[PDB]
Amino acid sequence: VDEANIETHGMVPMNRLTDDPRWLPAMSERVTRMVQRDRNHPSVIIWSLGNESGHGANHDALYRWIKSVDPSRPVQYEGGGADTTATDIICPMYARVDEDQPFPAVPKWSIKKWLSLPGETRPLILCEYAHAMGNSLGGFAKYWQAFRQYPRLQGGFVWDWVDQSLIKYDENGNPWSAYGGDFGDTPNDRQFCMNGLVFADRTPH
Amino acid sequence: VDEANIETHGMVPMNRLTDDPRWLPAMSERVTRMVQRDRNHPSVIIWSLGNESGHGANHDALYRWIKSVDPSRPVQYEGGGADTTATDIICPMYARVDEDQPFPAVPKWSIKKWLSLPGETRPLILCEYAHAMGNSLGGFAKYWQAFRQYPRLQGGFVWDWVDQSLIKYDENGNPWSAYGGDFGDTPNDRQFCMNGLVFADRTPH
Repeated sequence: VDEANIETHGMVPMNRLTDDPRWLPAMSERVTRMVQRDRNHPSVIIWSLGNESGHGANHDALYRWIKSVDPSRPVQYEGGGADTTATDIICPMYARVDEDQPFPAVPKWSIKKWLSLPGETRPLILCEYAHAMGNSLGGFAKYWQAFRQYPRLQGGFVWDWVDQSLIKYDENGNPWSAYGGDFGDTPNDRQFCMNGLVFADRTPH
Repeated sequence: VDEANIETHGMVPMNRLTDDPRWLPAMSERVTRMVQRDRNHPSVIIWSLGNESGHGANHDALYRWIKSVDPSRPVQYEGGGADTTATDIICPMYARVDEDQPFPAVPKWSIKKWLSLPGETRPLILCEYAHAMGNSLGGFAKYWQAFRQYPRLQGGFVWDWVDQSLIKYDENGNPWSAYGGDFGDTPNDRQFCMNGLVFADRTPH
């Protein structure tokens, strides 16, 4: 799944830029250059419009642009609540199997519910699920139970492959794994950089 | 829900008569006379084509006839596997909440699965569910949990209201409740006549 380099996650609201005409040139270049570059790979199955940037008109536009230019692949976008008109696939992040999380504005349904909501005909693939933050993946089996049982639950992507930790050294010259804040970077989000299935040295959790 | 007086349950296969042109006159009269009779009631919400008679061409025809003549109500039919083209409502019998029962030919999906099957857009209402045979209704809460959670699960009908037992008398002139076989009727299906929420005397289980 090949994602455009666009994430405006820290904006308030998230789509402050992606629903703003003036940034559409910037965004368009990011998307269009990506597509032109990777157009010919066979491994690339799905185009993604980016990540967590809310849902704005610029997404709708760029969705359509890709569909126009490369009709051979499907386009995915989770921002806006997984199921806006700028996605071919219902694609949500950390939606639970049997539990609805009715957030104001952008409710996050259970994946089983989501499929059946009046009008939903698309496939559902979990953009991000199962948050592997250290000692985790509890209940992982539930997802795979569901994936096998339901036809339109077509899998998903575990978050994520490898811990984003950095090596620092102690006074003896020994190396150790550093997380947010350990370089004097402040504010930071501490251990949240490490959510891998494998360690940074590619040994496995 | 007003049902036409048609059930060919004991046929082999069940639709032996209902897919046979020559019985279409008989069937049509049953349906059409019913509709003409009860057309004007406000309590009548749904027309039903009958019960457990498989799925044959005669159902398709009669479905259409009703739709033509009384477009103000919806038409329901469970035979054939709850979701044939002769029904406006996915309407199944004893489909379990979270358990698929993949029967040859006419699989009976879990109701949660059923809603989401590629192409299903209709509402789902359980023709018959929760079989109240004596000391029963175990797990009833699961249905109502589901009904409240999913938008297209719109309830169902419990099977059933009152025990079909008959009074017989002993040598002292005392009355007692009789079930299949107690009148010398053989073969019979014994206690299966009693599946009520209330007793035949309308006291409650």
